[PDB]
Amino acid sequence: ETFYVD
Amino acid sequence: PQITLWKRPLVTIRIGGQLKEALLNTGSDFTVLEEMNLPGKWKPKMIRGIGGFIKVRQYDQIPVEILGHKAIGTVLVGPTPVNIIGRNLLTQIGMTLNFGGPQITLWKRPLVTIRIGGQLKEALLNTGSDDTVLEEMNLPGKWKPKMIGGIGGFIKVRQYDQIPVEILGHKAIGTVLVGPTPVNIIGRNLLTQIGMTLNF
Repeated sequence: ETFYVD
Repeated sequence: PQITLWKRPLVTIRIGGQLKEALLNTGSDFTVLEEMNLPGKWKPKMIRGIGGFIKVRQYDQIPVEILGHKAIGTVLVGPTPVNIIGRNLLTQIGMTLNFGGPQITLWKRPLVTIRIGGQLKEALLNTGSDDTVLEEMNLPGKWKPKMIGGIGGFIKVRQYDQIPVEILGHKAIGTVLVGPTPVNIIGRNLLTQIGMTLNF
């Protein structure tokens, strides 16, 4: 789970 | 030292005798670096991925210096859009979340009850996220389409503005994106409002 929102 | 969240929390890291820019990302379990050659045994692994799993190479017990602390831990290399320091290495440098502006350690996912529709949910505290991204729900008011990106590609969301969200007792109001997400994400837009910092 690598969450990240650019 | 205290690192605030009005800007992206980028830091210079030293890895395999190379400087790189990476994002301190509490929303990530692991550390994911853009394509590079690392010295080590590595095993094929599949992670995450908007739209499915992305393939990465998994390097174990790699030295990584971050903000002048030396971690030795797992680094995944693959098609991430940004270098990402996840909790596996943030813990090693003794990073915590705090309301520098209650301490939330990073041994586990910083999950926090939020209340937003006048409704109550579990949401990740995510320093690697610019914006707050919420699981599919109805919200009142006007909303415009947006595409946002992460590992694996982009998802389409609805952008609502001036939306009140309560987070661990604090009142935040601003932009919330709604779209097909396994986990609710509280991003920096809101994290900053409520006075959160990365501290180590």
